[PDB]
Amino acid sequence: RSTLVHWFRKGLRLHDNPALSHIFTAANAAPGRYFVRPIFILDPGILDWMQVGANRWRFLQQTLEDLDNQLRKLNSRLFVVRGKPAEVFPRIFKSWRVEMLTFETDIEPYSVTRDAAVQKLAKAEGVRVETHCSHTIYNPELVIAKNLGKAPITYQKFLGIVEQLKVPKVLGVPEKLKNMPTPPKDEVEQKDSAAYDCPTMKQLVKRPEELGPNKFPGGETEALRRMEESLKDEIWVARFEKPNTAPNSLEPSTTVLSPYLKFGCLSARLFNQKLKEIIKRQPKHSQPPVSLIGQLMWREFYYTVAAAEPNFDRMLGNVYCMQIPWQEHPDHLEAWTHGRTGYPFIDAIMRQLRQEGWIHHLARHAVACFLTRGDLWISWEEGQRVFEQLLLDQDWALNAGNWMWLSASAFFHQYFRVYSPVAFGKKTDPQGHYIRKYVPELSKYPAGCIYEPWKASLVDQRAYGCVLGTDYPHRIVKHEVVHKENIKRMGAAYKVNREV
Ligand SMILES: Cc1cc2nc3c(=O)[nH]c(=O)nc-3n(C[C@H](O)[C@H](O)[C@H](O)COP(=O)(O)OP(=O)(O)OC[C@H]3O[C@@H](n4cnc5c(N)ncnc54)[C@H](O)[C@@H]3O)c2cc1C
Repeated sequence: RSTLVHWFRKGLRLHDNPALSHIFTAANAAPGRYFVRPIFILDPGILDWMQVGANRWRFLQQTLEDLDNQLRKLNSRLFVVRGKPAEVFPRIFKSWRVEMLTFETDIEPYSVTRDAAVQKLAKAEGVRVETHCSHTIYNPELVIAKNLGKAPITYQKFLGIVEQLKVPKVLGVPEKLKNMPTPPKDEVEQKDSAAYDCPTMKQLVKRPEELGPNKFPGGETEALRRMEESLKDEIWVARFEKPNTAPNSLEPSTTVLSPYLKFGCLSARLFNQKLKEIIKRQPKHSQPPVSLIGQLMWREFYYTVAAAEPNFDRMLGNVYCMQIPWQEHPDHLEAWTHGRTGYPFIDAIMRQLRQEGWIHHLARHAVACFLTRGDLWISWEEGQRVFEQLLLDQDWALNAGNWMWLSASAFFHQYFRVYSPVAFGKKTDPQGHYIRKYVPELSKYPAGCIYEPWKASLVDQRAYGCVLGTDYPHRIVKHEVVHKENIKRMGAAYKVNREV
């Protein structure tokens, strides 16, 4: 008796999972011949390549637990194997007598490298590998091919290409396993009945004092519930315009499906279908790029450019990226990182990020503009790294793609348009309710100066119980001065990149 193995990495769902469904149908179409091991490998190597904050660890813990629970309802279970794939797979290929290995493809460089080696090993041991592109709606390889070898670098061109592509068929959940016994304990399982159990919170989250509120629980089950909840107002869905949603509403102004789509607890292809059904029902609706389908296409767009550039997350050796002289300033980077810049709007956002792990799209605009071309002149690679740690929806391609945009390094080139850290939030939150929440030490400043507390006289600062320089920092820079200087810096950079 040989085993069929589905390998989870992303695609942490049961629904719309061709690679997992295939394993399950195979076992039921040939009962008595196959054991079924759906695994997730706790890979220590990813930590040398990416940073993970406490809140995102918790999300994953919650995801794996839900995935295990959902697998049990199909007479299976999640096997969480600790260890490196390069050492894990030779062992289990033998100990398990693995006939077939399936998994969802991924375009990230670490994934590509790791997957190539696993496929070299699988080819040696005579293991059949079947891969599926289901993490995105479109296959970046096919998009690039259709565009004659190059990723479209504008959204409109990208849209014109995928319009001509076949939308894939969205699968349901696999059928339950018919008459399958529990796989026999292997070398590891016999010395430890729990060697493959889902990790506890204690095991994954080493810094639990950094956990913020539990608002967006992980797992395919919460993902589908949140999707259904977001689709209940079909008018809000059909008339969604992303630029008109607020960054600083106390309640999220968008769906906050990003963490779910990032881990694949929600199939983007299912989400897209559910959106097409509402658009069809609602004749007055928005169109890309501002619509919600448009939002999913921004995801697809950035996955496609990133599939073409292994260096997508850095400035050097990145085909798309303007080379800019970003300066090193540790102290300003620390202040930004910890929301101690002295600009209440920026600080409020960066504290919401660190506490909760999600901030609105245009709040990320604000704080990223400030770090890079706006104000501090600090490389976008540094904002990407802080974002990588803190974001529940951390996504190699989406994080890099949007930082290059916000920094006018690629895709976006109108660097003369600069967000004001004082003015930008006022449009949607003139009372500063968002600042009061996330910068509580300013909670007693009236609207007139809560965005600019340095316009309050010292006497009033003592009356509101927050003296700048003691209870809340002074501005680490003066926006009105640095942003003008930075525009000239950006113009010089653009000139140099144009002549090379
Ligand atoms: C500096 C910066 C960094 C970012 N880093 C990430 C990141 O690491 N991971 C991430 O998922 N998004 C990232 N984004 C894009 C965007 O901010 C988030 O996708 C969005 O805030 C998620 O909230 P939502 O799910 O309510 O979005 P909605 O507006 O509800 O959109 C639904 C989905 O569409 C996709 N989407 C929406 N906007 C974008 C966009 N601009 N680019 C790409 N896909 C988009 C996401 O999958 C999102 O879940 C970043 C943007 C900026 C400016």
